[PDB]
Amino acid sequence: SVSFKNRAEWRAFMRLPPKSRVEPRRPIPRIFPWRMAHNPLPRRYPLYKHRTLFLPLSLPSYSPQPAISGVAVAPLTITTNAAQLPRTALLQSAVRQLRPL
Amino acid sequence: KTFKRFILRYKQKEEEAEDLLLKRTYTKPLPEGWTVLTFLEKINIGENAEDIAAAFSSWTDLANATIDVLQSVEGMTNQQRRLIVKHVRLYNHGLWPENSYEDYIDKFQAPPLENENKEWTEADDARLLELAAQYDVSFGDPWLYISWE
Amino acid sequence: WSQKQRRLLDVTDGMLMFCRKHTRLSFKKHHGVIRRQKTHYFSNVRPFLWRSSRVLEPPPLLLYRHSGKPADWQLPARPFYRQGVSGLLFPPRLRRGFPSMRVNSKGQFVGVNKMPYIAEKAQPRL
Amino acid sequence: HFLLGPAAIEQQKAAKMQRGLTPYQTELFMWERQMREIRKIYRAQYLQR
Amino acid sequence: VRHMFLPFYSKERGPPRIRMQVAGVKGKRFYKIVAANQRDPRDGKHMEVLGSYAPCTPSGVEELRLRFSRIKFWLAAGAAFNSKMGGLLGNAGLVPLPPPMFGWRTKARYTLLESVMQKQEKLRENQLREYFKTAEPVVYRQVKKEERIRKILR
Amino acid sequence: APSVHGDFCVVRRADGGFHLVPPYPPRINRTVEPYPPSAGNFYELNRQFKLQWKNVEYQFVPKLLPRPWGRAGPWGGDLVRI
Amino acid sequence: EKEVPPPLKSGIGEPKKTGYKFPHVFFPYKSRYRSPHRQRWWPGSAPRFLLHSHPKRWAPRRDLSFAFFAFHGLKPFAEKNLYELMHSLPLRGASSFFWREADSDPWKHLGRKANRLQARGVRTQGRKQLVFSPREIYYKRRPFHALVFGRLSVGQLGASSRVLKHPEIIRGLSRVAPPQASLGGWKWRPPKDASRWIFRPKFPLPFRPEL
Amino acid sequence: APQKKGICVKVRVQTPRKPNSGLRKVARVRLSTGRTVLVYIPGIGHNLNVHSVVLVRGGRCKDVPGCNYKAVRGVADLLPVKNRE
RNA sequence: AUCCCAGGCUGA
RNA sequence: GCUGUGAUGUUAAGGAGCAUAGGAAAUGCUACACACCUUAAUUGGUAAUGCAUUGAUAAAAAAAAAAAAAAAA
RNA sequence: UUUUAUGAUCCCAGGCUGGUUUAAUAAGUCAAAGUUUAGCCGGGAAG
RNA sequence: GGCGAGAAGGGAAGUGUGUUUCAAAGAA
RNA sequence: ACAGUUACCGUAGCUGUAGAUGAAUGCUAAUUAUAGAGUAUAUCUCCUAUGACACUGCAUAACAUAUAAAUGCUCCUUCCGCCAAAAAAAA
Repeated sequence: SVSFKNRAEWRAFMRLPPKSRVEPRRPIPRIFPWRMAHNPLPRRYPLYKHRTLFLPLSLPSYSPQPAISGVAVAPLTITTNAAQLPRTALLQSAVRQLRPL
Repeated sequence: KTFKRFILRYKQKEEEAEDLLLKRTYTKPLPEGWTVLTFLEKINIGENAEDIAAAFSSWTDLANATIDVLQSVEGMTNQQRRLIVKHVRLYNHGLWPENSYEDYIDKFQAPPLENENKEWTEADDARLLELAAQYDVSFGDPWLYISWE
Repeated sequence: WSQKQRRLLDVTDGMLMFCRKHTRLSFKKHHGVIRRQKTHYFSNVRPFLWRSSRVLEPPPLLLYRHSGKPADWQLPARPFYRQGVSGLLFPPRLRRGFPSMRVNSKGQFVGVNKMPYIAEKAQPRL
Repeated sequence: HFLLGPAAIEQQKAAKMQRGLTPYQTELFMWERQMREIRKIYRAQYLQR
Repeated sequence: VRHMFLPFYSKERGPPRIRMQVAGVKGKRFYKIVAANQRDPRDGKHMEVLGSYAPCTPSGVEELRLRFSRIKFWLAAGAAFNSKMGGLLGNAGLVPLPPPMFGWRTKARYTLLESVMQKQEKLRENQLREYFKTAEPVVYRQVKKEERIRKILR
Repeated sequence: APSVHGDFCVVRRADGGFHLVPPYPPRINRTVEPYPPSAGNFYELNRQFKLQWKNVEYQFVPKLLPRPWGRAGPWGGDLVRI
Repeated sequence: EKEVPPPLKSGIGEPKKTGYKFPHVFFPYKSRYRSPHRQRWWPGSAPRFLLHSHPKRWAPRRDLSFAFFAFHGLKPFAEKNLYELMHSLPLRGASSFFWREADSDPWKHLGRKANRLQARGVRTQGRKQLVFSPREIYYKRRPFHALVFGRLSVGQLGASSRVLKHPEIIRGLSRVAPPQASLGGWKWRPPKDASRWIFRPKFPLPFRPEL
Repeated sequence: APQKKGICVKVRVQTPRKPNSGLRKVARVRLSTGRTVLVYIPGIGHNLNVHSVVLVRGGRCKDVPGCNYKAVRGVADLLPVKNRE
């Protein structure tokens, strides 16, 4: 039990143990491979509309894809989102991980 | 966010306090008749050895003190701090004041292997041949493994 | 590991004095618009880029609950593609298939001493 | 398996000492003896692949 | 030296080694694990980038990234390394575990401390089970008067 | 092919071993003035390097040669016996 | 005033040298270059043997005397070398046994580097030494220079200071130049089968040492 | 260079090109480079005389013929403009 | 040419 | 016995301080890391190095109980 | 006989190279040439 | 006695420096 | 890539505005946040909640990549770092 009546006591409690001024002390910041330098954020009304991540899938193959078991598999649209993958695409991704190689 | 940081730091503080208590309780005592000043004299601190001993209230404090505390000590130089650290570690590891090659051999000579100096039987010969077949004597040094097996 | 070291804490009323704030809501007080783009890249981005390939945080390691040893089944790898494009019609031919090596006139693989090119994997960007 | 398992540490502990060496060195030399072995193992695998 | 690895050996600079170059900025420092020659500048000429090592990271756990196949290849080639790199490779499992500073034989007080710590951990687990039998998030305990206590289990 | 030892030579040592030594006489660039300009205050600006055994002497001053240098190297000289 | 290297001098038994007009081969463009042959003059160092030790000794003829020529044989224990010790011994020290202590070497006591970290720690606390018995002796510059040969073996020191007990515990080499004869603290013991004619017993002291 | 120091060799008032009328406060100043150039004195009032040191920056006074530099106020012997807010 | 060599070999 | 002689020729291609010119071109450290040199040895050592001040010319200074992960819908 | 308007003869001035992010259907390598820890190189002398 | 030691060089050089493409074996 | 340049159209320059510097100058700040309420007076209002609603960039605060021009005078450099396994402390 400890009472932090002021900010000095809170700082004393939260302070890390002393470390030498020759070793790495500050953690290296995270860098996300899609916003390495800017961090866009919204700056224009509406400030809180819903933003959905979309990653294009396009056409990974342009050749006739036979059906896996019974599912068609062959593509039917260009608008498929890779962050919201459909049933048959997930089925293909699972079959690839099970291929014997 | 602040609460999560606070609780994690509280957990770490409790852990560190327990660890410090255990280390201080299980510190290795000095030999009979030695004090902090005696240890400083034996290590030959020289300058302000009595003052350093006065700063360090007990052998447990001296043994478990950190480099930060040693630096905080008034009048202690970098060389003196390094000397103290080295000798404290050597004593805790039992390589000092018995600092002699004969002492090292006497204290830390490995005991003989279980089957060392035993006459060879047919079972031993068969096991040795099986180990040789398994380890392909032609490659490298099979004996490193076969001797331990 | 956190639950293995799990501990029961005793939090009093005076220990939450600074866990609470004056403001009801939180928002970012500064925009993320960089005043000098090249200076920002040189000072705060480039020095931490020890490789030119873009790699995501790894998936967490799964440990058996009872023992704590790694599980035989682990999460799949998480690759990153710029703008979500995960294919190339004409991939460039790469020497890093046998890194730091070449083929001598005799027909054998031999080592090569050469300062690595820091931007080799970002040409083209992947 | 032997080199990277718990047998190497036990072999280091069981290495015999020679007069004039500290306990660490006698384990270091045995430890380096295992190192020369693992280096040879890596070379064989790399060459076969 | 086998004929393959001759280029890795420098007449002017020395034999190959596995070591660490400082990287980052003032304050925020990590290390790039590279294969270079002995007399090359630490942050200068090198032959390959084998990984990275960050002791201070936001997650609080030292991070070690390594190309395992490349580390094996350079060990086979004969690159030398120092105690810290040997220890990191031993922890990573790439090489057998090097002995501690004063040797394995010299550690008995530390084994006793480890055993005592394990026993105390088991005792605290038993106490936590006894607590689980009731699991009261909020309690009142006397000083004069009773104050509230929150039993957070982090 | 390049040379393993370059411009240095393996030569016997006073302790029974061997070591690498630079060539003699020194390979100098005489087309340029000595640097620093005050080098004469401490050195002999016209120092000469002779090759004499008993009564036989050789006049040999290494100098740069036209490219390609190849295995022979950048430096050469004439055969002059006294 | 400043402390600087003493001027170079030539050794006893040699002609003079002309010298050089600047300290070393890089002066002054590389001020931190140190020559391997530089004289060791700082405290805690031993001057090189036959290069900077035993300099030519000159004194005004007013103060010259016969004792002036016994300086090398009268050098103190820490400085006197094996040849200087041997010159004024029976049979030039031959047939006797010699061993060096090394506990009083100048570097172990004086200098800035005297106190430094050691791989084993600081000192807190019978011995098997190396014993040399000369057999062939020839002085090139009496008494400090000689070409000696003899038997090197492993002895057995003991409590008297220490005294040699078994000069031949292990047979070593039967003919070798003395080890560390260039300088150090040497002690000697006459052979067991000593003759009173050669090893003269001390003359009896006067009963009444009148002033 | 961003600006150069100079010595005022002449201080006078010149007539601006028409249709503008009035008097513009100008000085011929010998820069540190040795060149002599015409410099306008911006602001109301000044104390510059001959042999006065002034810091000179790039600034073109379109009225005065050939004037291509101005004087930095408050630096060297050129006091800042008074009654300015 | 004989100052040095903790460098060597030789002499019926 | 009485001057002297015995290798007795020592400081810039560097650093620091102070001035000159110029709009202007530079300051502190007890520095537990890396790297390097050395060694029989995590045996010993450093100031290359690493930290901090100013500079105003760059960032971070929003969001996830039990996790350190999570395009945070 | 050898060079020479594809610049001989013949002055003055300058070592070269790399640096990941990088908005706009301007990119899959920053796109004729702009860098910042670094890479390669840069005589000899105690006569 | 043994190893290491350039205040980490910009003082030379224009068809030069460097760059790009190659090549380099002891135990014969 | 937009605007302006005295009737209109075409040449043609010129003027302001972007970006990369971060080098000099002007004005300006700095030791970074001490402290912790209740009835904050009214109106309105089924997320009923000190909700609408309204001093806390206010915190474990942070503080970064490349550099070191020219002339003169004075002083300084001489015991550089390790190894005695450079035969040492020596069963």
